Amino acid sequence: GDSYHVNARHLLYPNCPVTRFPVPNEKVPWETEFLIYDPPFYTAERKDAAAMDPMGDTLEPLSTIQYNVVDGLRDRRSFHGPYTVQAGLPLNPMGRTGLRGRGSLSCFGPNHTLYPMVTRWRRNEDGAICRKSIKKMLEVLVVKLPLSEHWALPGGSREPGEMLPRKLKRILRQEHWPSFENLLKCGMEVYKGYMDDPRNTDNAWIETVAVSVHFQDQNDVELNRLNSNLHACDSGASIRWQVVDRRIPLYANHKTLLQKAAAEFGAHY
Amino acid sequence: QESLSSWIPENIKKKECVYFVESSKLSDAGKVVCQCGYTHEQHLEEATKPHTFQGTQWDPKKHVQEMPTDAFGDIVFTGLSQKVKKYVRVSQDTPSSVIYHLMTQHWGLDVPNLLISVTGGAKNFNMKPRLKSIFRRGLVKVAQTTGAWIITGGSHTGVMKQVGEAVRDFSLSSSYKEGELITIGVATWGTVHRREGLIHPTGSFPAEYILDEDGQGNLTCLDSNHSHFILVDDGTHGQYGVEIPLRTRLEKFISEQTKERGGVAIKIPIVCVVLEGGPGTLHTIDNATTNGTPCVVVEGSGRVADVIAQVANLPVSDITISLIQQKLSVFFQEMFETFTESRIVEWTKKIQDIVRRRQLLTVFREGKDGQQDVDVAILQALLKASRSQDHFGHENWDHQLKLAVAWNRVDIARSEIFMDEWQWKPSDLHPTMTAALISNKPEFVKLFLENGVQLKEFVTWDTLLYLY
Amino acid sequence: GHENWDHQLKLAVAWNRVDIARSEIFMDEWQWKPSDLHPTMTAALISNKPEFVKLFLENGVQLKEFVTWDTLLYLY
Ligand SMILES: Nc1c2nc(Br)n3c2nc[n+]1[C@@H]1O[C@H](COP(=O)(O)OP(=O)(O)OC[C@H]2O[C@@H]3[C@H](O)[C@@H]2O)[C@@H](O)[C@H]1O
Repeated sequence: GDSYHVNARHLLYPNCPVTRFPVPNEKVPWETEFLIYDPPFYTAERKDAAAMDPMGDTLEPLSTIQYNVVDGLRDRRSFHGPYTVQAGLPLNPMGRTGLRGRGSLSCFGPNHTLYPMVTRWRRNEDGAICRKSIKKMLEVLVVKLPLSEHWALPGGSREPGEMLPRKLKRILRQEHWPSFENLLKCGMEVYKGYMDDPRNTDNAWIETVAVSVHFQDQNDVELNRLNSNLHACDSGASIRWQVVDRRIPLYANHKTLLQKAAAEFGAHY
Repeated sequence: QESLSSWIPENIKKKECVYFVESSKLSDAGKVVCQCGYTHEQHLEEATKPHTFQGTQWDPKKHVQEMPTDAFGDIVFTGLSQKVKKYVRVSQDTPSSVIYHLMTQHWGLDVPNLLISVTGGAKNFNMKPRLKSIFRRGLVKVAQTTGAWIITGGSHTGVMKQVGEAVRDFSLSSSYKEGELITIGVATWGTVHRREGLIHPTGSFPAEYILDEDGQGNLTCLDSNHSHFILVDDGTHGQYGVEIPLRTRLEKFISEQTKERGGVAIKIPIVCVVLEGGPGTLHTIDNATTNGTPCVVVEGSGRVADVIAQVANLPVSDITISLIQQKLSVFFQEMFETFTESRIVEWTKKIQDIVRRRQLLTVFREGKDGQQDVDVAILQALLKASRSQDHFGHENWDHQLKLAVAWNRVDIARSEIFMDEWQWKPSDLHPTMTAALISNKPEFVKLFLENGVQLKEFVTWDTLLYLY
Repeated sequence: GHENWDHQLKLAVAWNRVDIARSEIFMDEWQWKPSDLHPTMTAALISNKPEFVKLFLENGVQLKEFVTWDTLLYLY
């Protein structure tokens, strides 16, 4: 199977009763000839307002923002490379999605968000690291919202830069202590760039930063402060640690992050 | 039982450390380790003393000392079965006659007719179902009909688990003689997960042992289906393989003892059946074939087994280093990437020395040809190995008959011993017949009467006094 | 967790047929303690299914440890 964005090519775009054009694996990349490509032009109704981009109907000359550069409050520049622009509209760098317009994303091009992951070891009753057949066990702190039916990483939209730690964790972690954890959020990076999503059009896609904060010792240290920063539920259902596995019940694309995360430490899968 | 309870600490010794020298590399969550780090800041059960010097680089036999042993007794698994399993703790170096005396006299075991020593991969693995069923049924069948000891590692992982499941299948059947299938397991005292509950001096006669799979470190748990346990001790917690120098000595001491029933007397034969394996399994196969012990290697489901199963048919000079490395890469495929190029010359040299002894090795060839059963294959391999021995005169064809009458089964002696190429006089058939007359074996009497012994010439006066 | 290998057993005991649970659920790769086999056994005891009782008795549940006071009130 060729590594394509099959979750974006997925039919029946979420929360909008529209269908997209059938794009098979030969048809996906922009280089190959595909003449009958007729992607419908569709944007969400709430994409003509404020903060979010007014380029939903960008046949008008309202499309005047700077492309692959930080155009003011929206740092519209890709982590992957300089994206090609046609008729004042960006194209998806990975291939055809079969759906034109803005969709449900904020702005054109990439939409920069953040997903941080906290990893720790799994100790037994004595306090030594538990093991599968060759590798070891990892535990990660994940959160379930009451209206998602899917456990997810604690990462939100990076509309602010350094407050996106707090914006992901305003209902979850804290207010004052959240800035203290944002000070400690400078860790090690794993993967940055394009990420698969069902809310991806030909013009709007999601690029992300994957930082990995880790706890080595499982005794008394920073973790007691992370457990002491628990003001867990303001508008969320539950939040807890969870042991890693391939059959980990999570959001669909986020497992693709963890398959890149467990390679950085040597866990099992 | 009280006489056993007196006898065991007077005769058996154990090792323990007395000197605390702290280690450079701190262990995972047990950072204080005094070069063994058993359970204290100091790897000792003695007074904290300067000992007139601080000897760095503590020499193992010069540091540790022997003492009476406390861990002996009987054990039960908490909630898995209701039978009892005997177990004992021994030192690293004991005379094997002491262990044999403990096994035969006080534990209550008769002398075995056959000694099967199964070895395989300690890492867990999976196998084809039909070959699994054939392997279980054949091993259970031969160890039942012979009355043979099965000696293995006493761990829950790997091939020892499969032997345990075969024994558990026979105990699920449980038709007759449940005490026929005895299996001993020899394991290191250090790598036992819940060993602290076992330690109780002067007899821990009911000892409840809990187990939790996957809730353990590098050290592992005991298997449950084994019947007897011998736990060798060096006094070192973080180590593997202390049982390997003791297992070969114990098996080689058993393999000279003579079990004599009736008129005939034999020496106990030893065979090893090997599975998937590793480097230590290949070293064990080479060490066995140097001494003369026959080996049976099962084709399929193995790394080291299916190396030998393929390379066995080709001649010795045709085996080359590149061929060995190429077949190593297709079978290992991860360790082969981690393997160096300096070990593969050692491996092809060992494989050439192993296949050079064409007689002592036998490959299973499951399904294809000669695959009647595992039991007849093991018996045929053992009888071929006894046939290949050097002999003056025709004592070998007599010795195979005494072996086949010592085992109860008659189809083996019919199939190959009486088939061809001995040209024996019936008078020489006389002394085994007496044994077949004494031990109530009518089938062997029928076979010898068919093969030509005359009962009028056989029964004389002195043999009538001997039979009465 | 290991709720899936429990759920397949509850499904296979909900259907009357026993060869399916013998063929694949108990064949390999669960490593279960017998205590966790306890609550389905009660159901197999109630609905008059002796074959599942024979299978669980073969697979290792101890009847002395299983029958306690509160489960005796529940069975009555
Ligand atoms: N009894 C054990 C044993 N128990 C454990 Br937990 N290990 C063991 N290694 C060797 N043996 C004995 O040695 C024989 C040959 O073992 P092999 O060469 O096939 O082992 P590999 O698969 O290469 O290593 C498996 C891992 O488990 C560890 C090892 O230290 C190693 O880290 C076995 O039949 C057995 O009798």
